[PDB]
Amino acid sequence: IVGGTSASAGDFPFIVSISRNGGPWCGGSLLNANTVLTAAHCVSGYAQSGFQIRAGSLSRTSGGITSSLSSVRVHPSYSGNNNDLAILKLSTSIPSGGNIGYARLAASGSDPVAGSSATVAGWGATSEGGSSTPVNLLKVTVPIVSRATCRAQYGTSAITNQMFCAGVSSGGKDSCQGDSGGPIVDSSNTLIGAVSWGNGCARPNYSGVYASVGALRSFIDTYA
Repeated sequence: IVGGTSASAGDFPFIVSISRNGGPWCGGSLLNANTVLTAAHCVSGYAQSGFQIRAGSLSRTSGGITSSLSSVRVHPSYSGNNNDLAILKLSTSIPSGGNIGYARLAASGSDPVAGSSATVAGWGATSEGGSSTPVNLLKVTVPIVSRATCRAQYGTSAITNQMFCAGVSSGGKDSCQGDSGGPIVDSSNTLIGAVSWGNGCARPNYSGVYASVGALRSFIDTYA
């Protein structure tokens, strides 16, 4: 996360850190006791045995509850950067209680409103090309960027209705490498997307691109 601040215990009760080959890799959201929502690009085609999920901790290396994966369901039309969602089934159930809770999803057909505030969290880089990965969770608040402005930045066909954008025109606040799959929530803490892609991190006039839960609810509901 670029230009963020440390998350407080219980900020994101549903966030999970996803390690791969024992190293930092992605973020995710706990939907219920055995299901995690992440970005398809975090898991598509990789050996599932390499992954571990950690819930109930601000730290990606210790505390909370861990689980291996039982199965992975990547959106069937995942291609390029589009439809970048995957559902993970956990071999260890994670009960709600304490600092663990399940996400509340945006409504089917909802589209985040340009200008509204959204908060993204993760354990990713704190600068584009940055080396170090935080051990403790970071968060950042950015406004939603209209799809029109976003298409202005990336191209009309690069930004689909299965994506939404967020960022500051001047840059400096964004999701970065290792934040992929993690949550983006609205002002009410409703899960509206998953960190997906962008051009570098926190660049002026290059918004962060998020997989849209509202537009992909049929996929999510089929497998949650």
